[PDB]
Amino acid sequence: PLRIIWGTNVSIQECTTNFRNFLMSFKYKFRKILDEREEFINNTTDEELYYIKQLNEMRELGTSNLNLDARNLLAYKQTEDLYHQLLNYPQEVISIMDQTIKDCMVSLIVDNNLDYDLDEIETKFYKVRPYNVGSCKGMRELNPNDIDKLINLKGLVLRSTPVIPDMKVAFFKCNVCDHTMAVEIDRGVIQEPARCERIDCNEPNSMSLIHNRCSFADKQVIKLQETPDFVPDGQTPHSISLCVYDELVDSCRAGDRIEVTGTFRSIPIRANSRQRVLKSLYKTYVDVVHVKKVSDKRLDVDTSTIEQELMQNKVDHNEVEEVRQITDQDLAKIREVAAREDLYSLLARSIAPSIYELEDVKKGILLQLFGGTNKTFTKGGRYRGDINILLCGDPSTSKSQILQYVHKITPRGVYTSGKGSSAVGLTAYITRDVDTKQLVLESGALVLSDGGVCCIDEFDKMSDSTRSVLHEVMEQQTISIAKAGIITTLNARSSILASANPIGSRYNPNLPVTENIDLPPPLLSRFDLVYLVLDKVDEKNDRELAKHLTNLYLEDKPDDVLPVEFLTMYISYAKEHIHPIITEAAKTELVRAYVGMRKMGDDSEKRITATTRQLESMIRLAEAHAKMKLKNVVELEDVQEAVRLIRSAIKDYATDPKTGKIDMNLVQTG
Amino acid sequence: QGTQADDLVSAIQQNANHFTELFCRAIDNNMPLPTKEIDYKDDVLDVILNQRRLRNERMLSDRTNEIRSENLMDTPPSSMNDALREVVEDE
Amino acid sequence: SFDRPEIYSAPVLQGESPNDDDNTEIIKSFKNFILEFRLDSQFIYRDQ
Amino acid sequence: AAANPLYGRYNPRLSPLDNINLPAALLSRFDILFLMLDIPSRDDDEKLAEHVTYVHMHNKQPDLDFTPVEPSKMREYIAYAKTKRPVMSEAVNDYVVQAYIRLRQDSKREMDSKFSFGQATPRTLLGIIRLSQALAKLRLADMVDIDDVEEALRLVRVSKESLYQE
Ligand SMILES: Nc1ncnc2c1ncn2[C@@H]1O[C@H](COP(=O)(O)OP(=O)(O)OP(O)(O)=S)[C@@H](O)[C@H]1O
Ligand SMILES: [Mg+2]
Ligand SMILES: [Zn+2]
Repeated sequence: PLRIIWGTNVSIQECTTNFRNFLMSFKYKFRKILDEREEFINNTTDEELYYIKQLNEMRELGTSNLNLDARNLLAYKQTEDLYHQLLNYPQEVISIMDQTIKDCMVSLIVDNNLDYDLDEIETKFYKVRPYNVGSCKGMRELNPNDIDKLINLKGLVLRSTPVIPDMKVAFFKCNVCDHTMAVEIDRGVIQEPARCERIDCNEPNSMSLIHNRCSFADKQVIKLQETPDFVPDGQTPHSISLCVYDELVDSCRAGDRIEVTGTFRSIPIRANSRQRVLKSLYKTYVDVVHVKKVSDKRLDVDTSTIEQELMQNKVDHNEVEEVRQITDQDLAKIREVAAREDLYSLLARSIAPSIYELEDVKKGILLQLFGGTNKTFTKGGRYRGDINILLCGDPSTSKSQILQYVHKITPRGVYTSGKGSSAVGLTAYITRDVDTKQLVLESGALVLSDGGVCCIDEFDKMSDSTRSVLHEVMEQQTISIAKAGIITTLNARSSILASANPIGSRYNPNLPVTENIDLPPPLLSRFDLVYLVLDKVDEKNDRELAKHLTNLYLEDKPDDVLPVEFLTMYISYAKEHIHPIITEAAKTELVRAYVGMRKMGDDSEKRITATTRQLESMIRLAEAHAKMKLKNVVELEDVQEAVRLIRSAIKDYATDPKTGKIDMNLVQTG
Repeated sequence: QGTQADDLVSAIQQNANHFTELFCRAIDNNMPLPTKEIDYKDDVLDVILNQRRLRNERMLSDRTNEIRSENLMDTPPSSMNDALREVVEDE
Repeated sequence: SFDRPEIYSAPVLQGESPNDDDNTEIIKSFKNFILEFRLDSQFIYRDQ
Repeated sequence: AAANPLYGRYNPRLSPLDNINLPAALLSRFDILFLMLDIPSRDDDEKLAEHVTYVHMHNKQPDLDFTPVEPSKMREYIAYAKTKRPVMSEAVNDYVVQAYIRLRQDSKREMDSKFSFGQATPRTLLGIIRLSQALAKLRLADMVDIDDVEEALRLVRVSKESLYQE
């Protein structure tokens, strides 16, 4: 009748036939019907065969990995059971899918009579990577009945062990007759031969293992800090050791937010090294199947940071994407929106729709997200276009919400607080591993933020000693550590976005700007933009802010602003594909503005004097503005806008050059 | 009603570890049949226990069939059915 | 103050193919000889 | 939180901001701050003394005109109230907006005077909205009415101004 694998409800023949019909008969319109998106259905995209095209392009590119969405298995009617069989029994069902994929690869070229050879298809091992298997329930909410089941975890990578060779084939040589043979592993156990295999030589205990002749495989253990969507009452985040194998090794670096789907495992751990006595309480881990490193809700990682990592990914054939794929239609929409006359105001307005006004602050945040281009010297130097922003001001000016949005929108930033952070915790430290009992090096907040934006709330509350670490990060984008365990220079190309209050927790116009900010000149010179956000009481300003902030409570679930996905892909495309350069007309304006404010600073500390770092901030802001409009050159208008933004952030138009005071009623406009 | 029943409450209060297994055995003795049919949305433990139960019934049926096919004495149908049940159960 | 952990088994799969030199197959063949032998028309060994 | 002033005692000579050791930001984070001043008055001390002494004598509450709600009963009623998610309509939104505008103008006018209790803040707007929603939850209603907002504003005013003015 019908044959069923023991312990499961999986039939090999039924699963192969159902997956084959799914592969040759799936359309994305079924997925949109499942997701209740009827008016999003289009003609040319959904009506084509999805997975047949995917196997065709896999054959054309020579790849051997198929990314399968399990929600697509839910979309198809015949595989609706198979989805459950994928979740409950990944080990058998994934192998069934791999066999079906190889069969379909053979069929697509014997049926259509292509010129591609069958032998390359036969010698290749095709494997599938299912993802999006369900809701991201926390691992502390899992049960022992969930062992060997596919699960999703969104988390942050803290560290990873070096590449561990685990034995796959063992190589044995005879001592007396030099007879060599190899044995395959069987569920983690290798049967070493007691006697020689030859009929001429049959000496017992004559076979010795050669550790270097035998073949190994890659295995890596990654410590992931889980950030579940739902957190129970009084629960503190923990860390999970998850194992990656073969191609997936060294695909995840420390400090990135990733979506790992994999089967839930549990193994016993030996109580002592000398004994084989195992502990009754099992140790749980995740055997990783597929890793997603891209999200539509946030930006992609900087491509200039992982160039050698990208080439190593090309060599290793891991086929994990660090950046999102850009089609032709959405690139056309990007080119269309780049031609808008109000592109700067539209992009700044679309940053934080829930945050009212703060137009110049949003413009600065947008420019920091874009950033200036990175120039590395052929001689060996390096200039990084990282824009640093300080937000000093009155309480409740929606600056901490700006830090939250930037923390959510960046690929690999870290949110931290003053007086809750230390120098060692910001640079690097040495910890004791729970598995190996070894001293391992783990990264600080600044190292984990490299390639992203490090958000620091309540910057004034930080100690002077802790703030003294930041100087090298702000200036050279490195951290040069010389400690007992670590003596090296680590790249920390993290844009610092800090929030701060005055000394009296409110801006006092009688005291000057420098005393109100209360930062040392070495630290304050390194901030590209210093935003003094003020609370000026008005009729219409308070009325509009109250109406905006009260309209959110009109319904349970809350001009024109761009969606977050399109904004992220536009910023990512501009960062990846635009590297603006400075022209002579921009150079003249830069030099003229810098010399003008150096001359203006001669008047009688109480006032912010001009700095060479302000000229470099001008260059970086102009380059970011030119990168925003998809221009490969920096013109005079970008430099003028950068100078205007620098002047308007500090409220230089309201500030008196002599006394350094700021008048609220006269010059400021709410 | 006047009948004599032992103090089960105090015996449970003093020997709860034994009465856990006693109650589990008593529950397993009279277990109602599942009205719902097993399907692909049930837990893995449920289908494993169902397969174990079906394997138990198939072993009992195969042993009863084999011993009945041997036909040792070639000979009271209720007595022979009872004895066959006990020999299959302890074999 | 716990008891002995117990070890028990139950046949599930077919396993490897049986061999004639195996003790279980020899015992099964001997049982078949005892039960199924006929001298002229009677099963002498089971009646004995 | 529970707290004392600078010197351990409140003095009307200093401004309310002067004798409250609390920075402006963390002052703004508190939705409600209650000044609890021990003003000696002959009429109130009679009632306080008889209440405390009855509690010490009959080991219970003196007022027999109403039965106090048991803590488990209060817990289950608050649990039922927390399930509701009230929303705010246009009229109560306009009332809250005008109240916030008047509060900001009053704080601007009283900032220079000795009667200052701080500066009016958008966090005060959020506190008014939150108190109105809590009062609507206590009515087990999915809507926020005018009188909930009036009660929230009354609580805000009698938190500081009513007792400090006296
Ligand atoms: N202009 C504004 N637009 C939108 N929301 C605002 C605005 N001003 C204040 N808020 C809100 O008011 C509340 C005040 O919290 P925050 O502004 O985040 O605190 P803050 O600005 O960091 O000032 P601190 O924490 O005292 S230094 C938040 O819920 C903000 O969303
Ligand atoms: Mg804050
Ligand atoms: Zn040999």
